[PDB]
Amino acid sequence: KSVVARVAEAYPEDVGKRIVRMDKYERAKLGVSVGDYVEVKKV
Amino acid sequence: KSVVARVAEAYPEDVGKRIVRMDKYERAKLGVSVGDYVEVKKV
Repeated sequence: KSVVARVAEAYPEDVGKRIVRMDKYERAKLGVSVGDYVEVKKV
Repeated sequence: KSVVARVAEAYPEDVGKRIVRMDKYERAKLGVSVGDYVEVKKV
């Protein structure tokens, strides 16, 4: 399973926290939950 | 090139826009810019 998404700038208070904000639609495609780890690659 | 990140919930106004908010540190590991497309997989 994978999903493609468009990169957008982080929220300032998120900078340096190694998170990726993804909504429930992208998470459902992946079968991931908030707090899970994902691998991100360039397309 | 790839990078691992922890999934976090989207900003409400981002819901349904197929974006992933990633900061300049994660983008630099990937060599991506804002507006580029990435593939996300579960770890």
